[PDB]
Amino acid sequence: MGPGFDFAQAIMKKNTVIARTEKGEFTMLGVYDRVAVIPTHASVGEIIYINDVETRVLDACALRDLTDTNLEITIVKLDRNQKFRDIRHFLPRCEDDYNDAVLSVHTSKFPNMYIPVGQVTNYGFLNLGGTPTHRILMYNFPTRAGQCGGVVTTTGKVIGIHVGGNGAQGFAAMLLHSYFTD
Ligand SMILES: COc1ccc(C2=CCNCC2)cc1
Repeated sequence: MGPGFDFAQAIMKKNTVIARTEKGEFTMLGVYDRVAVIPTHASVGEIIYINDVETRVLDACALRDLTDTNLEITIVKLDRNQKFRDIRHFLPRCEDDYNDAVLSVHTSKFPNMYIPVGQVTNYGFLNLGGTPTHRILMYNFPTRAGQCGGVVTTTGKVIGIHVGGNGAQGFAAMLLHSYFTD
């Protein structure tokens, strides 16, 4: 509908795949080369389905901060014959608040879904499903099951991936440029 949805659509059309684990279908963001991200609660194993194709996992790392606190991001390297468009220059360098964000989802159940979530707060600490979690972004939209892995963007920035909700608010794990240096 407008330039927010334009940037979101550009990311979804080239830099997302549908990931399936034993815990469900997730929106998965490809960041560069064969490296993608997914919420840690997806429980990635040695094998994952990517757009319904059986795919070997070459590496999977559940990130924690230097307090040894959960970040709810898993970085996955996929054994596939192609590379993602490099979108690392759209990642923020520092923790921040944002205006006018879009949450975008693409699964079998919710294809081509875009949600204007509005203002995003650097919330920080969250007890997420019983697990102390840091670097959480919060938005005042009543997000429901099926939206985990959803990409949070502003115009020109990919800022997070959706990891939970409380029925009234939705929560995303930050993406930082420093997670994807090689
Ligand atoms: C490293 O694994 C990859 C990389 C890219 C893809 C994509 C397929 C179609 N649309 C673009 C993204 C799939 C798997």
